Amino acid sequence: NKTPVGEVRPSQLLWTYGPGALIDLPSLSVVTLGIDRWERERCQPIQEARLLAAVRKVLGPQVENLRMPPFANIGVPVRPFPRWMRCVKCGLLSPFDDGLLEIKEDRFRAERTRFVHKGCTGSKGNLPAKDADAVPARFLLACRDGHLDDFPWHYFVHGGNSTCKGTLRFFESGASLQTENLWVRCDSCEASRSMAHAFGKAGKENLPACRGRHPHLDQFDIDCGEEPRAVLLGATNSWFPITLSALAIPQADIKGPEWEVLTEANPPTDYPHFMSKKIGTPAQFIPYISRVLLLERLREVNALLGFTRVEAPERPQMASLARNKPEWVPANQVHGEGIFIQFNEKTLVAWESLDAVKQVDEMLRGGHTGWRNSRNLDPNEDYPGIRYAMLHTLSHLLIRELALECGYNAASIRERIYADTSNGSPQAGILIYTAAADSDGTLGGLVDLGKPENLGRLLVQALNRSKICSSDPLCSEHNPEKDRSLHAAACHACTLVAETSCEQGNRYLDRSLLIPTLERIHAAFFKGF
Amino acid sequence: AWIAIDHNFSRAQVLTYYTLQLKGEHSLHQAISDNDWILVLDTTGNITRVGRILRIRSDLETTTIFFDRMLQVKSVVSIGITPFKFPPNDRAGRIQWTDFIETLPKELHITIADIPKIEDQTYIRELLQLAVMDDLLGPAGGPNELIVDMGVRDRYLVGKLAPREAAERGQEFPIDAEDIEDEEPDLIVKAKTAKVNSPSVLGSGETDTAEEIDAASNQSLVPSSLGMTFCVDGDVDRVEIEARWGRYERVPNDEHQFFKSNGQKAKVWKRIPCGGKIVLPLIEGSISHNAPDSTSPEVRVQGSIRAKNDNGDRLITLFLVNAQEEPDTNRDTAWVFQPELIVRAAKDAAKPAIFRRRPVLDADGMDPEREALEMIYRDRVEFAVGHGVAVHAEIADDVTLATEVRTTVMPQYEVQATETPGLELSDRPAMREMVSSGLLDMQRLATLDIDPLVDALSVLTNDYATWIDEQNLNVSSKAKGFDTQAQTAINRCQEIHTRLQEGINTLKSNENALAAFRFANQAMATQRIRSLYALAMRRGEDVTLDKFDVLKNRSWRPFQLAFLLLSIPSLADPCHPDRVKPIEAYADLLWFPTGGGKTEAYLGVAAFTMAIRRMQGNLGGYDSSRGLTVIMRYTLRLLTLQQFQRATALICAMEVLRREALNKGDKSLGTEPFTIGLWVGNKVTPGTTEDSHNAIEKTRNSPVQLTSCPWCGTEIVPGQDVEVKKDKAGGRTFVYCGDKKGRCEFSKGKSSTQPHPGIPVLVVDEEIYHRPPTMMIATVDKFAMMAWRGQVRTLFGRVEKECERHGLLWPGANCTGNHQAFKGQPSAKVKAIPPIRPPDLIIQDEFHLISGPLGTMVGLYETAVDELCSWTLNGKTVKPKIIASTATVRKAKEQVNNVFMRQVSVFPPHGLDVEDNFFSVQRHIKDKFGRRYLGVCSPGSSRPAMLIRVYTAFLTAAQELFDHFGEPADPYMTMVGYFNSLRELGGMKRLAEDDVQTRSYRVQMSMVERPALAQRSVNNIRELTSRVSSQDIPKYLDNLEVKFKAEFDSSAGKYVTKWQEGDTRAIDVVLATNMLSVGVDVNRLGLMAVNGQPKGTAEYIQATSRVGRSFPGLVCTVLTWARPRDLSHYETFEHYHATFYKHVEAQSVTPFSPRAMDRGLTGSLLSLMRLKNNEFSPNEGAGKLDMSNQSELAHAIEVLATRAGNVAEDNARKLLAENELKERADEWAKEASKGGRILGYEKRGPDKDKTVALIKSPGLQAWDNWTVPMSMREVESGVRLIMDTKFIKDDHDWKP
Ligand SMILES: Nc1ncnc2c1ncn2[C@@H]1O[C@H](COP(=O)(O)OP(=O)(O)O)[C@@H](O)[C@H]1O
Repeated sequence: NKTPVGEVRPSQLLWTYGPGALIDLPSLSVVTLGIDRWERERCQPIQEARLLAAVRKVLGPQVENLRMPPFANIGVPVRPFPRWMRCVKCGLLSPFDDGLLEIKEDRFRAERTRFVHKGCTGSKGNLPAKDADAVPARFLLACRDGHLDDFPWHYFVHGGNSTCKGTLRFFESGASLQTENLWVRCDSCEASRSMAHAFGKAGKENLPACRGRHPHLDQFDIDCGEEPRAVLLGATNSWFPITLSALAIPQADIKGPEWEVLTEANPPTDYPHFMSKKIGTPAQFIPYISRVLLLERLREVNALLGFTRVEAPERPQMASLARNKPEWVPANQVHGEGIFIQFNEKTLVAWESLDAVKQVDEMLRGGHTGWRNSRNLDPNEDYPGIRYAMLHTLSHLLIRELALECGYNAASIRERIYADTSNGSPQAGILIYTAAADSDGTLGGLVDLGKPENLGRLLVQALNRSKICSSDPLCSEHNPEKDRSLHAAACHACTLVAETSCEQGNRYLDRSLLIPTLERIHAAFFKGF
Repeated sequence: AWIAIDHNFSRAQVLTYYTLQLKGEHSLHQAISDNDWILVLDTTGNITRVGRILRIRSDLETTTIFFDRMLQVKSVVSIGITPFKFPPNDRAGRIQWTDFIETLPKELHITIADIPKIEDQTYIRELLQLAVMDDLLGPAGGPNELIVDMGVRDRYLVGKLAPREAAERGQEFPIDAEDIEDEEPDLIVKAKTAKVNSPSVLGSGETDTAEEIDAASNQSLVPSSLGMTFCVDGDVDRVEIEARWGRYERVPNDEHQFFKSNGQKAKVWKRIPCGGKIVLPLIEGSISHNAPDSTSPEVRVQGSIRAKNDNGDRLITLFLVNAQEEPDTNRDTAWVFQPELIVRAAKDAAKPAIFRRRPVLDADGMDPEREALEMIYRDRVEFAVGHGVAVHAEIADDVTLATEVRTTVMPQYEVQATETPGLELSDRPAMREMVSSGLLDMQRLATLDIDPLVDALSVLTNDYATWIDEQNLNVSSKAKGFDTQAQTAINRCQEIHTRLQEGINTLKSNENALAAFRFANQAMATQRIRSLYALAMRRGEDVTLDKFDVLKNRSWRPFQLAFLLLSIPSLADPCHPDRVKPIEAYADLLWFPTGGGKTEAYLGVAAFTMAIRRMQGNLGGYDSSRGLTVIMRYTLRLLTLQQFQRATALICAMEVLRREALNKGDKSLGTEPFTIGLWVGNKVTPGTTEDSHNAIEKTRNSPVQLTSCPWCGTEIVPGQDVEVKKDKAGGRTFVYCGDKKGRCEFSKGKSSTQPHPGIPVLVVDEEIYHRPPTMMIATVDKFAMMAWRGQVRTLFGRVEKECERHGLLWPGANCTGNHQAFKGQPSAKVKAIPPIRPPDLIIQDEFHLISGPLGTMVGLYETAVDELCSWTLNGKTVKPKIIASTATVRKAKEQVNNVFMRQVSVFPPHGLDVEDNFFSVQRHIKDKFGRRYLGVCSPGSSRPAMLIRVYTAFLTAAQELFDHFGEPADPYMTMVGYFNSLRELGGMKRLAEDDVQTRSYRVQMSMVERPALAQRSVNNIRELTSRVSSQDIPKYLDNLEVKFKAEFDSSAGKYVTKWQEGDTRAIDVVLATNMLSVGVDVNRLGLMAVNGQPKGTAEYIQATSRVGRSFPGLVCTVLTWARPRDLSHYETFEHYHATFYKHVEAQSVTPFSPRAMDRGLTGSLLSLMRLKNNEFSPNEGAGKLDMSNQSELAHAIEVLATRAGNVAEDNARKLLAENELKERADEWAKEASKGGRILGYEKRGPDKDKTVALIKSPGLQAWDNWTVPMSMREVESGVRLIMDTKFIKDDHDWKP
């Protein structure tokens, strides 16, 4: 009753795919099921207590262990979605479970499995009967609170409710130059409409209310008061993960003992997976940087707890993984290497009390208040600070320059910032490590660039590039108090990285805090460059 | 029927031959259209040219006319006898038809149908470029065009600026809902079907996979401004700025008469030009906003000006912004189309050249190689950089000053062609003497006496010394600021001359060397002749052997012979200093532009090495008449299989001469023959003789790696040309030629009595481990098998015993060397034999890919390969010779020292210029054509939309060029599409056969006007990738050489194709991944469309250089705005394409880090432990580590620690390596003394019920000390997906 389809690397089950995500395969598309229908007896545990005690606080004391992905029919279970398809030859639109579509397979070469329209005879129906290939339809319906469901084709095409029971087609522009237009036509009523009327301001007047379908649980809620939104197949704004990661340090916030250990006078080197060296400090950067520390052996474990649909997360908007309170969560671990940069305390405290810094801080706090009002949340909590924006911007620029100079892949590199200032133990420093176990610069390639002959050149080129952006007069004039954004003077063409690398989600970033820009001068932290 | 007057305005010579340029706007010249004759005069009144018009283009001041047929008058003809009127006031004038028609035979001796057609192909590449530029960028219908039945925003793809209100809110879909609300539905809809497809695709399939990535959206973006950055000299006061753009406006209904299908009126727009000039004072501070055109005052220009610098120049930034407001109806009237900015000097200045170099952007660090690169490229100067657009500069007489700068939306640049000197009339006289008298002839150089040999070889070194002598006059004269580099450049050329003379001297004082030289020249000439005959026969043509034996085919090229003379003294004596000491052992590195013969350069060294080894004798107590000599190792899997065919021909020719020599009683070459084997993974080739039998058994109801015979070209049928001898313990597989008459030397009629009958190859692994071949061609990843299998030591010559019936023996094998009489064969007994000499030469190709983790993993396992290939001679220790070859050199010194632990010697050296080093000449565009590039960047659209539009434009413009000119358009009728990954090729494959054919068929079926495109039918699509089966690959490569067929029809007045019954069809679109493994110099392909910037520069130069070798080339890179690397390359387009080698990305090779010692150390330790001794060779040797055997463990540990210390150059690394090795050795020592079990390496054999394994494989558990890899690269095994198919009913219903 089951059949193989394909394979994926075990890294992507906690960052791109996972229990709830659309998977665009070469021949079809599926959605991963939840975890109480997984084979528990074939998952190898991972021993890590300092993260288990963090997951148990959030999800309750019943959580048991962290378990690796399951590894001649053993694998991750999926199910076809969306459940409507299209025919290549006759251009027909019909759900999979009317009975008019059939499934072909070949077991030794499972990547060639597809659906077929049995007995296709042409659009008019005047050719010898054969079999043609069936492809999915590429629009869905997303709800902010966590629901995804099929697009309502019949209601959309008939302009509301109707009694008709005909069939449907797709039509195109018929010109050689228009490329994106689509049309849906009824064979009996001759009702015709276009797909443009589902996006924009016209979407509110034309689409119906949410139904409340969690596809991976096979379960319906009663009603949903939120408004719906239409999304494409395979777009990046359809699944976001919730993650919690830790570093394997020698032996109740996560990041407390990490800062305590990494900035000791003599960082220990007797544990097998933690080994550090104290090489150097560059020439131009004496007053700012106090310590630069290399890590030759590093280890990081992860976990996965939930997901959200339309907007990145900031707990009533999060959706669970199982039917009840779960009993284990997926996990992962990677052995790698990293670079740790520490900054000078007195230089920072001197820079915190200037004037233009205070004006920029007031602007950002006004923007934060504007953002948190529009989503019904407490507007006086969880503000990071002004130090965070500066350090975080510098980190994003450094990662971009590591990719540009050395030819690396962008997703291979991960950041981690330390800027808490609440309990009287001030922090300042960034970390950069390696994402994958088979990535670029894996075998000692990143630690090569931690020597003072290369890091200064990388820093100088990183800072001198960001003086004028490629979308420049409108980028520096951007004011976040006007329209409730969390960024100011930080666009796609100068500051943002891929969603795998980022720790926060492109929130709280500004580049005029670092160098003189086209509109502000006196807010810079690095002077004379 | 017009008369015009020439005035010689245009500049490029090719354009001035085929065009006429008139003054004024086209509004005066509306009486001139296509298919018209115009008769061109000069100023005095003399008839020169008669032509026919193809196309007309226009601008704000000038109109350009392109011809298609033209005749050039050779004599001098006067206008006085002509009855016509002189041109009225230097404009166009009308000709009476009858007098023109009558005068054409009378006073020009021609008719209409006798006009010759245009033959040049540079003209054709220009016309195609103009066509695609007009259709993608615009304006297409002139500056005062009319657009019908569609919106102006979607007509064009590139170069448009949005109003500021739209840019802040962004997009979610390409079409806005409120802009499409017409009264009627879209009446021109058609069913979304693969209609009239007939794909004719071969649809081959296999299993393969690649990597993946992601990025942000290219849909939600549109820019509203563009700028630049330029640096200007001091002591000036003001400049001139010109900006121009275009605006569109809607024509009300009563003003036009363009009707739809159903009788209603259609939408018509109209275009109006815009722009003006300003003058700006140079005062520090931000520029005030200014508006050039008063009628649209809400579009600006701005920027900032900075203070003076340390040298005396200024930084200035300029922009151009759209700040208009978005209306409610006709939203497109606030958009700006086709912008451009020009900055020049004031009208009244004394000196124009005021633009200088950008500041150097120093970073307080120097690298001598970097300064050398800046010395070489001192006439390519980068003046400006663009912000959201590309830039361009006009260079004055001084090559460090510029007069004008501007901006380009789609930029172009043409690259000069590298050639080898000797054929042109302006080269050095000695090269022309060598070519004219034939001193490079390979047949001549094998028969000369020694003194004419020295006479002939001396000319090259004499002229090289002379060239270095005139290179030294210009140390401080022409290379100002670079004295140190100008001296270090000449030092290495002097060393090169010294080594050339040393090679000739070694050749003079020896006889074995002269014999080997003659042998190598003879073999190379014969193989070079015969390969072309084999290729001609395999394609089914009718040729004879004496056609190909001419002087053109059997000659050298100077850098190849020079490399040969360099390479001699290190191979002709094992006691040379390059092979006896661990310091100053120069490892040669050869790099050259791709296309020159590096492969035939480095095959001659292998031939010379092979011949010389058998003439020396058993030095040092080692056998020397058999065994492996040359190892030749590669990185990928497909290029190895392509190069094996090339190596077989040389082996065949050497076998022919060895067989012919023995018939005269000359036994210098020995008795054993020359054989060549593969050594690749078990997926491609069988392991044992049982599997070789099984494959042939399954065939009649894979060791056949060859398709045709190398020596004769007859087809090889796998059914009847394979014999597998019976095997009680081992067999021998033979492959025969397919000749039926019996005239090939490798057929069954002739070669049956030889010790190795038939084609002399080896494919099966156990067959190689018994009778080792002379030559080996392997892949890198096979070398990880040393720590697993202990029988590999036969390949290095570590043997003791031998059986007469089977071959060489290793411990723990089947045969022990004793037999009884059986099948009548006499009984035999084992014998003992002195050891064999380890190999002499290592060759590495594509050495630039040895970097990163692959380079580190190669470097750590190379400790064993260098150790095992060593021996003793009079107390000294002899080590092998290493040769590598690259395409781009960058930080080669540290790479070679980390990988091979040698010095370096790059040949040929630099010189003082990039254009005129001794062995290469970078020619000039005025005398030989180049390779043009073109670039396209566009936001808003998706990647499929851009790909579809570009493909359609090229395909339909090529057809229009075909319809008028004929067969010269053949290079540009088949389109190559190069990709970077398998997933994206799979995505484009679906769109190729569905959408492009439909959009290309209906290209002229609407009311929108497209001037250059034409009607084309697409039928054929292929694909070259690793998923194509190996039997089918040469059929696809041999299909690419058929041309499109043409025939002239006088009814239509054009050319048309027609394919007869049973004939092959030419291919239309071809798609190719990384493996663009073109077999030969295929003369047809001349148009490539790169899809995305590759991750490396070497890959970009390798891939794009295949097209355009015999006919002019044209590449178009398609870049996406959403990726950082693409945008960074777009803004700096014209400087990256003039200084390729300056921009090569970085590399690193670092073994002996902790993360690489956690992988490779155990594998290297066990490899050196096993393949060097006898007690640890068998599978049961793991328990042998007693308290009496530990002295060999110390030897291996000392070797590894010594290499770690010598390469890392730090004692901390040596201490770390010593500690790790000590821990592993102690861990091994504890497992031996645990009695009650039998210890081995693997669980294998009938004793496995009590066998306990020692080492592991990468599997479920995490990595450990005892995990030993099986390749140089591993990904952990994935997880597989399990579908569920069922039915679920949906009772719930929708509601508002
Ligand atoms: N001596 C020669 N005379 C004429 N053509 C040659 C000669 N040597 C090589 N060639 C041509 O050059 C090609 C060799 O290319 P190849 O050596 O494979 O380039 P590389 O190995 O440098 O990438 C051959 O196909 C041959 O046609």
